[PDB]
Formats: sequence, structure tokens, C-alpha cells
Amino acid sequence: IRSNLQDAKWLIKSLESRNDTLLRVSRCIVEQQQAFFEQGEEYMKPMVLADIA
Amino acid sequence: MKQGLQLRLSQQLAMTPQLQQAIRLLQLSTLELQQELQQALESNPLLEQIDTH
Amino acid sequence: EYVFESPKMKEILEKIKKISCAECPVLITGESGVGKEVVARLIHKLSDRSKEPFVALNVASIPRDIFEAELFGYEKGAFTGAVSSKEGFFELADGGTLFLDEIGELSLEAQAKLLRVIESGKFYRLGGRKEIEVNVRILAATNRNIKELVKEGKFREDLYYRLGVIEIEIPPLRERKEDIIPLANHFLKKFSRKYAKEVEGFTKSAQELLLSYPWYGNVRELKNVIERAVLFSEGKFIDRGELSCL
Amino acid sequence: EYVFESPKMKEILEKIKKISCAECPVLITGESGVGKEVVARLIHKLSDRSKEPFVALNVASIPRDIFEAELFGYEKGAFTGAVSSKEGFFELADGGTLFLDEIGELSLEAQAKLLRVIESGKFYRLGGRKEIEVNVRILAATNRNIKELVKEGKFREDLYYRLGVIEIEIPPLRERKEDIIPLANHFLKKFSRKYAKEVEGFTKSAQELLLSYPWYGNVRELKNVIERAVLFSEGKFIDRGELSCLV
Amino acid sequence: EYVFESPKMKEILEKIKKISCAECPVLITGESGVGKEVVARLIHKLSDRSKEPFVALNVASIPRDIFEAELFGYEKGAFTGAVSSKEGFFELADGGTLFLDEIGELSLEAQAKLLRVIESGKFYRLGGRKEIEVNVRILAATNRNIKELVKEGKFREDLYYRLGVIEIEIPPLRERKEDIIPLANHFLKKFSRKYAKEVEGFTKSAQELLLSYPWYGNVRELKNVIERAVLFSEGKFIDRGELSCLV
Amino acid sequence: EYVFESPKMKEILEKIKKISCAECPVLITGESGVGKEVVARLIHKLSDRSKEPFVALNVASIPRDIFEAELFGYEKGAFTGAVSSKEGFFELADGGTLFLDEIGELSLEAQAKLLRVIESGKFYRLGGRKEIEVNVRILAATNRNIKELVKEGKFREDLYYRLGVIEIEIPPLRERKEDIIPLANHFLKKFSRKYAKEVEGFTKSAQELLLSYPWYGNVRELKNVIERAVLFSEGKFIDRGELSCLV
Amino acid sequence: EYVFESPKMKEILEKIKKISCAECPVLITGESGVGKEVVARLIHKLSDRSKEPFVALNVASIPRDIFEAELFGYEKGAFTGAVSSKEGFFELADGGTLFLDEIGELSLEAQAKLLRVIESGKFYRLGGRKEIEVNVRILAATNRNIKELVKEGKFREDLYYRLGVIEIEIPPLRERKEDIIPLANHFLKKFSRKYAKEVEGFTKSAQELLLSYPWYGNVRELKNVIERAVLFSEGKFIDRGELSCLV
Amino acid sequence: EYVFESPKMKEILEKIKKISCAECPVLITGESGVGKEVVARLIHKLSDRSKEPFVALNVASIPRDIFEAELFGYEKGAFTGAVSSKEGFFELADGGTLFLDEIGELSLEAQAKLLRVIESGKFYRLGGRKEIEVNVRILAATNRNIKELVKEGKFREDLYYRLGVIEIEIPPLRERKEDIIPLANHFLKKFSRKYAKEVEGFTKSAQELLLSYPWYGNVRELKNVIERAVLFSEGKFIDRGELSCLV
Ligand SMILES: Nc1ncnc2c1ncn2[C@@H]1O[C@H](COP(=O)(O)OP(=O)(O)OP(=O)(O)O)[C@@H](O)[C@H]1O
Ligand SMILES: Nc1ncnc2c1ncn2[C@@H]1O[C@H](COP(=O)(O)OP(=O)(O)OP(=O)(O)O)[C@@H](O)[C@H]1O
Ligand SMILES: Nc1ncnc2c1ncn2[C@@H]1O[C@H](COP(=O)(O)OP(=O)(O)OP(=O)(O)O)[C@@H](O)[C@H]1O
Ligand SMILES: Nc1ncnc2c1ncn2[C@@H]1O[C@H](COP(=O)(O)OP(=O)(O)OP(=O)(O)O)[C@@H](O)[C@H]1O
Ligand SMILES: Nc1ncnc2c1ncn2[C@@H]1O[C@H](COP(=O)(O)OP(=O)(O)OP(=O)(O)O)[C@@H](O)[C@H]1O
Ligand SMILES: Nc1ncnc2c1ncn2[C@@H]1O[C@H](COP(=O)(O)OP(=O)(O)OP(=O)(O)O)[C@@H](O)[C@H]1O
Ligand SMILES: [Mg+2]
Ligand SMILES: [Mg+2]
Repeated sequence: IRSNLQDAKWLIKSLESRNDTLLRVSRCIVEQQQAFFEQGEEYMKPMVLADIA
Repeated sequence: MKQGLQLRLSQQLAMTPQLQQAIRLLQLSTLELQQELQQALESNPLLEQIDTH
Repeated sequence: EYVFESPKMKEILEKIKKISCAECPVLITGESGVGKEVVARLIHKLSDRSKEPFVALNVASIPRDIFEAELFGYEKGAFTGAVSSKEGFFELADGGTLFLDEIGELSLEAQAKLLRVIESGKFYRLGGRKEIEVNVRILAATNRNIKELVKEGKFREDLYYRLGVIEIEIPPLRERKEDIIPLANHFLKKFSRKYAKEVEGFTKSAQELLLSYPWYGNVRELKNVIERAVLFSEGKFIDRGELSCL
Repeated sequence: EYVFESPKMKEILEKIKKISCAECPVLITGESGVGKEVVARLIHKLSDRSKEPFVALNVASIPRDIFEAELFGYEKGAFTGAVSSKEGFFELADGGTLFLDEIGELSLEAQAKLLRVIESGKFYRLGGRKEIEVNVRILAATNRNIKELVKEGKFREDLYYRLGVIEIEIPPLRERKEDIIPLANHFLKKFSRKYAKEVEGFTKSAQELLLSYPWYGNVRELKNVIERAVLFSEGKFIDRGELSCLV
Repeated sequence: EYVFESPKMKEILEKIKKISCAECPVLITGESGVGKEVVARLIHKLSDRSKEPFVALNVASIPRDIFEAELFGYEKGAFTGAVSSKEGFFELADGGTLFLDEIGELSLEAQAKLLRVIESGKFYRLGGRKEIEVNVRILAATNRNIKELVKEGKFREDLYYRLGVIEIEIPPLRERKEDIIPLANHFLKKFSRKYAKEVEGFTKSAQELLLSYPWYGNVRELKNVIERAVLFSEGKFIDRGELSCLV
Repeated sequence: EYVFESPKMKEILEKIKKISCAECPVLITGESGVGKEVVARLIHKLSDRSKEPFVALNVASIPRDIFEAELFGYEKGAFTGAVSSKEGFFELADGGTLFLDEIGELSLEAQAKLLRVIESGKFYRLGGRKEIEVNVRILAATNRNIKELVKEGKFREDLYYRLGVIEIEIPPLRERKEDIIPLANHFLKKFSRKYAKEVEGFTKSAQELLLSYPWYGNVRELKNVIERAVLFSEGKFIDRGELSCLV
Repeated sequence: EYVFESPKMKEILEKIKKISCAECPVLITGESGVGKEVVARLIHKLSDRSKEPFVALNVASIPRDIFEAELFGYEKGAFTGAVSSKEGFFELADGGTLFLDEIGELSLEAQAKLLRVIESGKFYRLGGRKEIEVNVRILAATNRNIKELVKEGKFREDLYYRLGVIEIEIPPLRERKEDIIPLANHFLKKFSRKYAKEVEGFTKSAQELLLSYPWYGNVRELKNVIERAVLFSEGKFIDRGELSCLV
Repeated sequence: EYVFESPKMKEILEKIKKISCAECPVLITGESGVGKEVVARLIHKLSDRSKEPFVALNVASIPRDIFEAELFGYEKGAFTGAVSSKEGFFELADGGTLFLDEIGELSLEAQAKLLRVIESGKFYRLGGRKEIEVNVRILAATNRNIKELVKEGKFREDLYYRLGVIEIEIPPLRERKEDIIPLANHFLKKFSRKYAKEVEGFTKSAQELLLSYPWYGNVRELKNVIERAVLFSEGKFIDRGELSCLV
């Protein structure tokens, strides 16, 4: 019971961390490309993984 | 001075990696993540998912 | 599926059957290619340990400095690099059969390490303080002459009497002349089926030629010759020409 | 359970009974299969430590690079990979006896790690700064001739005198003619009971054949011969023809 | 592309064609420079494993003490310094071909380790308790008379019959005088293209000198001579003077 | 508790009493079983630091790979597995005496690590960055001719002159003819009290045989012979027939 | 910088400049001191790899037990001691030229370990499972007649045919009767420039002694003697007395 | 206080005064107990860096597997168990002097690692990234013949020629006979006051043997002899009879 409980806790923590990371990265991406959502394309900015990282 | 396979008591400085665990969950999409969660639920008796039945 | 037609090779089969109720170690001797592995596996099959593991170990392929670690195992912290406990081969073959193939190529230093495990079955793991007891039947096979080696002084005397409770010696193929033709037919059928050929027998000259060659590799050499003959065969009967390799 | 009938094997039993109260190390010598371990366990059983551990150790199967760790143990942090304190065979056998089997196979560099522990009984664990004292009785068995090796130079002189306080030598079976027939009958009864056969005894010709064979494996070889004879028997009396392996 | 013109070479080629449907071990013998590796690679190409690995291994450059670890592999805690599991060469070439080059230099102690693997195909790693089964075809090459070594006693008899299921012997260039001029022309064209010279062929006297010479290095020596002649040539034809290395 | 009736042992005792005030290292040489450890402990007891630790080490039982850690200590984090700081045998014996037993069995590479601690007494730990100074008297005992070892090149010359400031050699028991009778009686009494026997002394013939026999184990062999005589004795006096068969 | 004056030296220079476009292995044979290493470095300079490393290795001086590890390198965890990866000489000289000094002194067993690498150029690092491919030009130097050595059976025939594509010989000073004076003058003026000496040239008397005195160390001993004479010089001109003092 | 009363030693002292100002590594040479430590400490004392730290080190006491970690330091997390960041010896002695006793015991890898920092002058910590300058004055000493070491190959030629900028070789005491008498009295006054003895001088006969005995231990052996003579002799003067046994 104890081993399975600790494994369950670890899995739940991993899921929470994954969701938080996804939210942070998506919010940063949206913040970087702020003129796209107001005027569509022709206003994209050139960005790579290094900028978000 | 020699190249052999031996068992001995030595004093050494050891390096080791610490990354690989829980990183596979980031690349998976939502559907594959749910499938893996179901597979984890099957084997762990202490994990449950919210139901409305 | 095996061939036992010679008078010498049927007394051996009867003796193998008669020792089915025993658990004493067995020592098998002969030349190369006589069928020591066949006899060992037949001994294992016709006993009460039929469903138990059969661990075949080439004792000349284990490094000198990790012999004890391989044979007995070790506990955690025994040496630098022992991160977890690991069992040996005597625990792996527990309840079954351990076949120490080619025991004659073991150095005198390595012969003194398995001197107490054969008779008692009790030992200590490397870094372990509790004593482990196992139930393993030991078969050994060699192409040397262990008695002559002991007389010379390059084989330990205390190991020969621990191993040689039952001794079986397999005669060379050049003296089991009643088995040459059945073995030839068996191998011919096998190889003709495997390679999808049309050969189904030997001529009279080929049979007379197979009954006089002094087979040095014995059954293995006979098998190789039959395989070569089948691969290069053209017609439906193997003539004397195809057996010029003799 | 054991057979002691010959006159030479009764003075050995009397000596064993005489040294019951002692604690000095014992050295046992003799050919292969004469009964060295039988004598060692009999010595242990007939002493005041009869309810204490009997640690039988084959000194030929201990690697030379970890030898000191096996006999003396170590403490946590002694080396890389040492995560917990572990005891040795000298501390495991405290209060009982330690039986060094085949002591003649020990290398010269491995014989120098024992000199201070055979006599004094005090040592330090690997990485330990506290002295440890144990009470262990040391029995040693070998089939070599240590007196010859010491003069030759393959055995240390200062270890032979530490180990060799009481020396017991067991004569070969070919010089124990009064033991052959009782041992043969004892083995026959044991193996006939184990294999559920219907064998009862030997024939006079077989007995005469047994008393003339110059046994080289001694009691172990006799035991193997009797087991073979029992396994392949059909009648009630074993005949000279069945013992054809001796000739 | 390679040149096979002598009747013996064509017979060897036909044998290679015939044995293309089998997976038996092959043993190649000859002198130095006859083309043993060419034959081995041709056998690999014409077989069913043409797209599979061809692991060529020089068995004389493997240290004696780590011979087992190179061919079988080891687990994580096999010995001090072992950090991770690693495969051997019998598991790296699974499903393909293993070419043991210069097998005649293997010592008997090293030869004893290759007995069961060649026939059975199953083994245990160093420190592994699970039996690994592989499917590898064995080609072996040597320039020493293996039969003479076995008769003398320098080569194990248990390995010759395991390896020598099919045996191919390549004749020396001294017995392939129908194969010399095409090889000379091939090498001449190759080196003229490589070094951008202007030579085109040999004179009649040069051809006679080439054909009359008892080559001891065989094709390798012929190639070296042709390369030197091309490098030091100045004229349109390689006359008898440029071939002054030959005696 | 000890017998020093022989004139040579009297002179050695006088020399021991003469150097009580000094602190220079002492080197003790002799055969096996002559009493080197007795002399070392007497030297420690007669000195001014007699109430301080007497750390006795067997330098043949310290592993080669951790010689520096067991002799100087280490700081935490010095290597993988060094979870806490430890002291060495030089700091454990600080203010007292360090005895090195069987120093002739020390490898040539391990003798270079003692060059600066013996002379000056200052060293660094493993991973430590501050100098540690200790005051330790050093005694070394060996049963080999150390000068011959230096001449033959198996012992470092720069270490012999650091150790052998004062050299004491103990004559063998073959030359201490005056000590044979007392050392026997003493031992006799001791054993006659340990096993509760009725033995009271030797006959004149037994004393003559004791004096005649050339002892090869010296006092240790004398102890063994007397203990064997006492164990099997049945009577008030020990006769020639018992120790004669013992020797 | 180097001085080539003898007609044989000019012929060797022409040969070197002619084979500048080649990549074949080169063999050099001659007595010690003739300048084989200078010839090899000149060949490297004029080749297409003038901007690439020139690795020089003395194979005879490599210890046997590690001979492979120096040449091929090893992977991590290959054996007890392979804490980190390493690269061998064949991988250091990738794209450059590898010079093998004293190739004639190589053991008969070691030569068989270099058979494939010289020809194919591919190898496996000890403990590695991927094939390493390099492009290295092989220059070799020997002090003995290699053909006679092979006929003696002391040298591998296969290695000789792999190395000997283009072979060069350098006569000693006993045949080079014309370079002695220019070499002596060049050495004298170079040492005068180095030490800022007053020396300006040799007298007529001293010149004859150099031709009279036979040379065994050849250019090396000539340079050493001239440098020592320069160190002994105290005037602007040197007479025969200073030179005759050494010999 | 030290004794310098020999022209060969007085000129060495003058060279010390002419070298102490320089900032280049120095290499001392001599036999055992010639005064290398004295020379190094005098060099440090007479220089402007006298107030700066003087770190003496024994390179044979540094374990191999941690050698560089002890000599250059490491940062946090460099290896498992690294609980803190520790500086090396090059950073502990910054602006002062680093003495490396017995420089002949370094392995080839250690020599290369030391030579890298000696030449370049900068190094990186084991787990660090920033670079550190040396600002270290390096002194080395040994008793082995460095020329024989480099000729054999145990010592790197580059390291020796880099350290060979300044060389000081103390002659053996057998060549400094005029210094024998002043040394002994210097010891005689030191020990006599230390042990409260009333000995004040030697006899004329005693001094004759001092100048006639070859001193293999040089100064250390003479000091040992004087200490023994002071400790044992109890007269006003030391006579040749007392020294007869010692010498
Ligand atoms: N009686 C038989 N019937 C059929 N095949 C046989 C017989 N005897 C031997 N063989 C065949 O001969 C070949 C060689 O036999 P085996 O491996 O037992 O020989 P060995 O040299 O005694 O053994 P090893 O060296 O492996 O201990 C095998 O392929 C086996 O199948
Ligand atoms: N007196 C006896 N009575 C019964 N069996 C005996 C007797 N003496 C010896 N044996 C038998 O002899 C066999 C071998 O004896 P043992 O193990 O003592 O031999 P060893 O070679 O001297 O010993 P070890 O090598 O293990 O030190 C045992 O199976 C034992 O039962
Ligand atoms: N028939 C051929 N056509 C073209 N080239 C050939 C032919 N036979 C051999 N060669 C060439 O000869 C050279 C040497 O042959 P190879 O490498 O096969 O030698 P080998 O038999 O393995 O020699 P060794 O026993 O000395 O190792 C190779 O470069 C190969 O290309
Ligand atoms: N004068 C003496 N009086 C009593 N017993 C003595 C005397 N001299 C020596 N012994 C005994 O001699 C025995 C031999 O042991 P000891 O340690 O002295 O010998 P050793 O071989 O010189 O020592 P080691 O090799 O351990 O340094 C001891 O048990 C000691 O009691
Ligand atoms: N022709 C030359 N012109 C100028 N210097 C030369 C000439 N030949 C040799 N030397 C000098 O000879 C010196 C020693 O000879 P070198 O080591 O180059 O040749 P070697 O004796 O053949 O080789 P090795 O010493 O490597 O076995 C070199 O430093 C080089 O300057
Ligand atoms: N000039 C001197 N005057 C007086 N004493 C001296 C002199 N030189 C050396 N000593 C003595 O030398 C002793 C120590 O010797 P030192 O440390 O110089 O030896 P070493 O040459 O370094 O030895 P090793 O190379 O064997 O380690 C000291 O006791 C010191 O008094
Ligand atoms: Mg080849
Ligand atoms: Mg010094």
C-alpha cells in the first residue's frame, strides 16, 4: 500500500508540473506574438526556441 | 600499465546523469497522455479517476 | 530422434536408464564429436528433473578475476561497483542440472574454488554472511583423460573423486561401425529436407567408402561431410565422386 | 554414526577427548578423503563451544583484492561503494570455531594478513579507529605437508608455529585395514535404504577383493564404489563380478 | 570490380554461387595477398544477408584479459569500473556476418572461449543470468595451414571441425598466370586515372618480365609494383626499364 | 612477567632503560618468536609517555588503494562515499607510540608515503588544506635483515636511515642457553594453573633434552611444546618420553 | 635549413619532390644518424598535408601490456581504470602523417596487431561498438635490412608488403665524403650565431681531421663534437688542436 | 642555524643568493640527506616572498584517482559527494612558494597535467569554468638520477627541460670532508644540551675515524651516529672506542 501510494503521488505531481509548464510556455508565446492576434498575418514576428527558452 | 577486469576497493570521483524521468510526458499529446494514464490506473490499485456514474 | 544402434551404444543407454533414480554427479569422457552433449541432455531428460532448468556453462569462458563473483554471486557493497545484490549460477540452476562443459581446461587455481560446493552445496556470497544451500545435480564432460591428468599432476586429485561417482566413456565413431550408415541416412534426410533437394540415398560404392574412413571428428565430421555432399549434389543418388573429400 | 575401529584411529579419538578443555589452534593433515572434516566437526562437538557457530571457510575462494574486507569487515565510508558497516568472518564466528579448509593454498602475501589475529585476537576494521577483540578457536585442515613447505619456502615459518600447536595426522585407508569392512557395510546399508533396493551384504570373494585394493581416494572412493555397486545390483549379495571396477 | 580469369578462380566463383543458399561457416585459406577478403566480401554480397552488417574483426588486436568482454559484453555491475551495459561483437552482428580475420594467431586459451558460441549460438554476458541467442554467420580467414597446425598440436581440434564446414583454398598467383596481365592492366588504368599520368600499357618484353616473375606477395606485390611504375613513369608506355624493381 | 637471565638480554634491557628519555624511532630485528613485541611494549612502558596510546599496526593488512586514507584521514567530500571526516592512525596515536609490525612486507611504492611524516611529523589530510602536526614516537619491528634488503634494492635507502636511528637485535634462543630452563618452568607453571594439572617440574633428562634441542620457533615453539606436555601429562613430573615424542 | 650537397642527396631530393603527389606508405632504411627523420619531415613538408599534424611515434618504446590502448584508444568503462575516454595516435594524426621510428625492433606479436589498420584504415576503440575511419599517411624508418630480416623469419611478411610501396635508402657519412665540410661549416656558423662567439671559421689544418676521422654516429655525433668544440673555442679561428682533443 | 664551511658549499650558497630573487622554477639534486630541504628553505627565506606562504608537498602521498582534484581544486557538483567547493594547492600558495618533494614519483599523466599548467600558466578547476592564474614559485627536489629517468622514459623530456632552467646539485658528504668536523660538533652541542649530557667535545683519536668512514646516509647518518654516541656515552669526551661499534 505504501509503495503504491508514493507512486501515485509522484504521478500526480508529474501531471501537475506538465500542465504548469504548458501554461507558462503558451502564455509566453502569446505575449511574444501580440500583434498577430490583433491584425492577423503579415505581422508575425520571427522567433525561435531560444527566445522562449 | 595493465588492462584487466578486476574486483577491488578503490576511491573514485563519480559522475552520473539525473534526467530522463517524467520528461516523456511533455511530448505526448492529450489522447496519448490519457491512454498512458489509463495504463497506470490499471496497475496501481491506489489511483482513481473522477467519474459521474 | 537420435541414433543408437551399435552394441556399445545401447549398453550406455541402458546404464543411463538405470541411474534415473540417482542424484550423483556424472563424468562423461571421450573424443571430440562422439556425442557427450547428447548423452548429457539425455541424462537430464530421463530423470526426475525433466522440467527443471538445465544450465550449460563453458568453464573456460569465465575471466580469472571474477570467477567467484560469477559462480557464487555478491551482495551490495562487496566491492567498488557492486550497486545491487546479484545471484550466481548455482542459485540460477537451483533445483535443476548444471553442466560444466569442458572441465579439463580449468587451471589449478580455479579448480580449488569449487571444491566444497560440489559435495555440500553450501557456500557464501561475496560480501554475504548467511550461508546458502542449493540442490543441484552436476554433469561434467571432457575430451581429455582425467585419470591420466591426475596421475601427471596437472589436475587436482580431490576434485576427480568428487566428480567421478558415475563415469561414462563414449567410444569413437571408427569403432561403432553399426552406426555409420544409419547416421549417414539420418543426416542425408535432414539436410535434403532443409535445403529442398532431391537426394534420397547413397550408392553401394558410397556406402562402402563411408564404412572404412577413420573419422577423426567422428559424428560432427560425418555431419559436415553429408552437408557438403547434399549442397553440391546434382542427381538423386550420391555417388562415390561426391565423396572425394574423404 | 562414524566408524573408528583400527588401532591407529582410536588414539586419535583419545587425543580428541583429551583436548576437550583446551582452546589452542588445531592443525589437521592427511591424504584426500581420510576424514579431516569429520575429525574437525567431532572436535567441535566434544568441547564447551558445542552450542556455538562452526564457520567453515574455504580460503581458496576469497579474492585477493578484497581479502581484508572479508575477514575483518569495514565501516561506512571506508571506500567508494561502502554504504553500511559490515562484519567479517572473525566477528561472525565469535564464541565459536573458525575452520580454515585447505589452508595450504593461501598465497604468501595473503598469509601475512593473519599473523596478528591468530594469536592476539585483536584487529581494526577497514576504516575503523576502535580495536575489536574476539574469542575464536581456530581449526585448520590441509592435505599438503606443511613441514616440508616451510623448509622449501612456500609457507611462512611464523604462521606455521602460530597455527601448529596441536597437530593431528590421519593415516591412509590402505593402512587402516580394520576399517574397510565396517565402512563398506555401513555404506551398503545407507545406500540400500536410500535407493529402496534389496541388497543385504557382500560375498566372501568380494570382501577379499575389497581388502586388497590400494585405495587412492580413501573413504570417498570406497563410498563411490559402494554406491555404484548398489545402484547396479539385482540380487541380495554383491559378487566379485560386480566389483569389476577395482581390477 | 574484381578480375577472375584463371580456371581455378572460376571454379571457386561457382562454388561461391552454389553455397549462396546455405548459412554454414566458411574457412578461407591461402597465401598473403591472394584475395581472401575479396572472396569473403563476395560471399557476403551474394548471400541472403546482403543488406545486413558485415562485422570484420581482427582477433589478434584484442587484449587477452578483456577478450570475453569484447565478444560477449557485460552488465552494469560485472566488475570495478563497469558503469553501463554494453553489447559484444556477437550481438552487434546479429542477423548478419562476422568475419574473423587472421584466426591462426589465436592462442589456445583464447581458442577455448569460442567453442560453444560457434555451434549453439547462445551465451551469457559477463554478469548476466539470461541466455542470449543470436543468428550470425561465421566467415574465417587465415594464411596458415590449419590442418598442419592441428596435426602438430598448435590448433584446437574442437574448433577446426566447427569452423571448417566449407573450406576454400585460393591458389597463389604463381599458379594463375592466366590472371596476371588483366590484373596488371586493371591496376595500371586505376593508378593512371588517380595520378593523372599518360601511360597506357606495357611493352611485350615488359609483359614477359611480369609473367615470368615468381610473385611472393601475390596481388598486393603486383599492385605495389604497378603503382611505383606509374609514379616513376615519364613515357607513353611502361617498358622493361621502368620495371627495374623486379630481378 | 618476563625472563631476561641471559647476559645478552640483560644488555638489551640495560639499553632499553638507557633510552627512556629519548623519542627517536627504534628499529627491532631478530628471528621469529624471539620477543620483538615484548621488547617494544617494554620500551613503551619504561618511557615517559607510558600512559599514552600504544597503537599497533600490521602494515601488511592495509589495502594498497586506501593506504593514504587509513594513515592520514580525510575530509568530508574528498571522494565519493566520504560522507563524514575521519582521522588517521597518526592522529589516533598522537602523543603516544605507533608500532609497525612486519614492516619488511611493505611494497616499494607504499614506502614513499612515509618519508615526510616520520622525519618532521607534518602532513595534510585528503581534501584538507591546513597542516597537521603530531608528536608520535615510532617503533618498527621486522624479522628480516633490513640492511640486506636495502643492499638488494627491495627496501628504500632513504627510509632505512629515517627508521633505524637506534637498532636493537635480539639473539635467537639457540644462543640464549641460560634462558631455556627458566622460560620452560615459567610456562609450565602458567599452564599448570590454566588446565588445573598436578605437574610440578621436569626430570633431569627432560631438562637435558630441552637444552640439547635446537629451537627453530624460539620461545613460541617452547610455549607450544610445554603446552602439549602439560595437556597430555598424567603424573607429578614430566618425563623425557613425553617431550621427546613432542620434539 | 637542411643541407643537401652529395649527388645521392640530390637524387633523394628529386625522388621526394617527384612523389609529393602520392599518398602511399613510405619505408626508409639506413644506419643511425644519416637523417631518416629529416627526410621524413621533408617529405611531409612537400606533400599535400603541409598544414596538418606530423605525429612521430617510437613503437619499440611502448609497453607491451598497453600497446593497444596507446594506438586505438579506449572507451569509458572498458576496463578497471578507464574512467574517461581517450584517443589513440591513429586518431590524433587524422589528416596528417604518422611516422614510425625503430619499426624493425617491433616484437613479432605486436606487428600482427597493425595488419588491418595500415591497409584499410578502420578500427574499433577498446570498448567501442562503432567503426572509426581515418586517413593517415604512413612513414616508417628502420635500421636494418628489412628483406633479410624477413628472410630470417623475424619480421612479418604481410606487414613488409603493406609498408614497402616506396622504399628509400640513405648512405652513411663514410660514403658521403663531400657533405662533411659544408655540414661542419654550417654547424660552426650556427653555433657562433647562437652563442655570439668570436669564431669565424675553421683553419686548413682542422679540415683534414674531419675527413681522416671515421664517423659512426654520423651527423648526430658530428654535430655534438662540433658544438663541444665551439664551447671550447676562445678565438676567432680554430686550429686542429681543439678538434683533435676529443678524438 | 645551518653549517656552510666548505668552498663547494660556499659557492652553492652564493648561487642561492644570486638565484633567490628570480621567479623561475628551481630543481635541486643530490643523494639522500645532502641538504635539499635546507637549500629550498634558504631559497624561500632569502627571497622577497619570505612572508608569503611556503607549502611543502609530498607528491607520492597524493592518490592517483584524485590527483588533479587535490592539486587544482574542484567546484560544487563536480562529482558525486562534492558538498562544497575547495581550492587546490596552487591557490592555497598564491604569491609564495610551492615545494614538490621527490618529483620523480609522478606518473606520466601527472607529469603531463603539471607541465600543462607550468607552461601555459593558467588552469581551470575540476568543475569550474573561470580561469585562474598561477603566481606560484615552483621548487622541486629528488634523489633519483633525472637523466637516467628521462633516458629510460619514466620522466618526460619536456617537463625536465622546462624545470631545468636552474639546477643546484649538492655534492655528497664523501666529497666534503672539510665539512665533516664542523657538522659533528654542531650536532654534539645540540644533543648534549637536549639530553642533559655533559659531553663537550671529541677526542683526537675519535675524529680520525669520522673522516675515514664513507657516509652512505650523508648528513642524516652522521646526525644519527652523533645522537647514539651522546645518548650512550657517559664520559666527559667521546672516544674512538665508543664510535668503533657505531662506525
Ligand atoms: N547418436 C547421435 N545421433 C544423432 N546425432 C548425433 C549423435 N551423436 C552425436 N550427434 C551429433 O554430433 C554433433 C556433435 O555432438 P556433440 O556436440 O555432442 O559432441 P562433443 O564434441 O562431445 O560435444 P561438446 O564439445 O560440445 O561438449 C551434434 O550436432 C550432435 O547432434
Ligand atoms: N570414519 C568414517 N566413518 C564414516 N564415514 C567416513 C569416515 N571417515 C570419512 N568418512 C566419509 O568420507 C567422506 C569424505 O570425508 P571428508 O570430507 O572428511 O574428506 P577430506 O577430503 O579430508 O575433507 P575436506 O577436503 O572437506 O577438508 C565423507 O563423505 C565422510 O562421510
Ligand atoms: N581478383 C582481384 N581483383 C582485383 N583486386 C584484387 C583481386 N584479388 C585481390 N585484389 C586486391 O589485392 C589486395 C590485397 O588483397 P587482400 O586484401 O584480399 O589480401 P589478403 O588475402 O587478405 O592478405 P593477407 O593474408 O596478407 O591479409 C586488395 O587491395 C584487393 O583489392
Ligand atoms: N622473556 C620472555 N618471557 C616470557 N615470554 C616471552 C619472553 N620473550 C618472549 N616471550 C614469548 O614469546 C612469544 C612469541 O611472541 P612474540 O610476539 O614475542 O614473537 P615475535 O615473533 O618476535 O613477534 P612479532 O612477529 O609478532 O612482532 C610470546 O607469546 C611471548 O609471551
Ligand atoms: N642533411 C642534413 N642536413 C642538415 N642537418 C642534418 C642532415 N642530416 C641530419 N641532420 C641533423 O641530424 C640531427 C640528428 O639526426 P636525425 O635524428 O634527424 O636522424 P636519424 O639519426 O636518422 O634519426 P633518429 O634519431 O630519429 O633515429 C638532426 O637534428 C638534423 O638536424
Ligand atoms: N648544511 C647543513 N648544516 C647542518 N645540518 C644540515 C645541513 N644540511 C642538512 N642538514 C641536516 O639534514 C637533516 C635533514 O636532511 P634533509 O631533509 O636535508 O635531507 P634530504 O636530502 O632532503 O633527504 P631525502 O632526499 O632522502 O628525502 C636535518 O637534521 C639537518 O640538520
Ligand atoms: Mg587480409
Ligand atoms: Mg627530502
